[PDB]
Amino acid sequence: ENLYFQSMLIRRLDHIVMTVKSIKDTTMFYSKILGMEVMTFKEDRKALCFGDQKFNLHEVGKEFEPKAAHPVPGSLDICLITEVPLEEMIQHLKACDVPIEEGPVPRTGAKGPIMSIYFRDPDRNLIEVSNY
Amino acid sequence: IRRLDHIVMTVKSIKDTTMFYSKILGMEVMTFKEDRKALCFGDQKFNLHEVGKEFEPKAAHPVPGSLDICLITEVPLEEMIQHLKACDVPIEEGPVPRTGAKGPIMSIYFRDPDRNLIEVSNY
Repeated sequence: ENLYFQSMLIRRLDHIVMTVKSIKDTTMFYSKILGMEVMTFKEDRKALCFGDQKFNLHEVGKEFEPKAAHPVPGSLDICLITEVPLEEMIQHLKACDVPIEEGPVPRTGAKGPIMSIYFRDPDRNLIEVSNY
Repeated sequence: IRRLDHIVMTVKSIKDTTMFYSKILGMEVMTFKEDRKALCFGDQKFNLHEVGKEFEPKAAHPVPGSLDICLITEVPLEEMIQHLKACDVPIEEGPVPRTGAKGPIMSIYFRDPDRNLIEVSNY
């Protein structure tokens, strides 16, 4: 009954907690490479904002509770949609000397087929940047 | 303009994970590329892979239980709590006031089968 109700109620990701070796290195990378906004909250916390979502950052050895059972840097494999044409994103990554691991390639998005490029962040998380 | 589309979740058992997310959060179990499985919950999804089965490109460390995520629902948190209690899913924390990307949120926390931390919230 409640299973059925939840099946028809839309849900959305608000944020994810990313565990990193260095918050300084990660904030520098996401601000320069993807234009994410570096924000400070609760006086001692950092986040990367984009659109209506964010990444909360935890630094290895400085994690806040509660957290993932296994906070591991480099365990994330995420796909970000951008309205920026993928060709312009490729030009941007080449300019910033960020190697493109794969792409442009066709992939499956949540809402249908997407075009994607892949690259690594400082912790070797896999970042997929895509267009619908 | 940038938005999260999907995340890859590494799991011990696709059967256990799909049953949990379908029952507890009403996620749709979908099959794509003949054998691949995903959990669809709105405009986003979780792609699933069993431990050691995913091919490159993948995360440097595909680890079960490494996720710590927050999902917004329009379902009142009190109704969510009653659903988890009925399904015998322990609520680790909540309802508590927390910080969302767009402002304050009300949250509950619980573990999935791989002990990922799942925060379910309301704006």
